[PDB]
Order: sequence, then C-alpha cells, then structure tokens
Amino acid sequence: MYLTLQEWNARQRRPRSLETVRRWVRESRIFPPPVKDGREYLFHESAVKVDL
DNA sequence: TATGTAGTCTGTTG
DNA sequence: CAACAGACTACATA
Repeated sequence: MYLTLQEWNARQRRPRSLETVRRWVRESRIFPPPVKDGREYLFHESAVKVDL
C-alpha cells in the first residue's frame, strides 16, 4: 500500500521538510525507492530512510 | 555535514 | 491552460 511523499513524511518518526525528503529521494537514501507516478512519488508504507 | 526557506523553472494533471 | 509536485538553486543557519 502506497503513500504520497508528504503523507509518508508525516508518518515518519522524525518528519522533515518536503525539500529534504525530495533530496533523499534524488540521492537514493530511501528503501525501497519510491516510484514516480506522473508528477508525484509513491512511497511504500514500510519505506525507510537508510544510511549511505 | 545536514537541513530549511524561498525563489525560478519544468513536466503532469484535470 | 492554471495549479501542483518536484528539480534545482543561493543563501541562511544548524
């Protein structure tokens, strides 16, 4: 089941700015990596920020 | 090194 | 065709 970037961020233990999260997606710090569906990313429920 | 704001620009949507 | 989500930025200050 998938979430928008904003909804995903809101449910994280430590929500950040939307810009920050978009940077994490571009740098591939999110596992599993989000799907870009048209103009928006779709995050799996379970996705997490990971260390590089 | 990491993040946040606030600006312009691009591709997708309805 | 206007509004939205994002790609990017300089700059500010953690």
